Amino acid sequence: MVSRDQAHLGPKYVGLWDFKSRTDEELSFRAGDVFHVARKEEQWWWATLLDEAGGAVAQGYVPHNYLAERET
Repeated sequence: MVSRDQAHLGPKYVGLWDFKSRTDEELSFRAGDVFHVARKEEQWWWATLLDEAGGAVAQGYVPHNYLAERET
């Protein structure tokens, strides 16, 4: 989805290595899915797995070493 207006920065993120967890510390989703960061910490990064419609679904936090940003 191309964005004509760029008033708010914050592209989608992808990179779960097809890892499915059950705890909150980890995200229960596979790679290929796009997500956005809810909180940026110096230690760990917060991510939220949203459905194809964009509605939030999964919640958790993981290091950038796991998921990589996907600039437009």
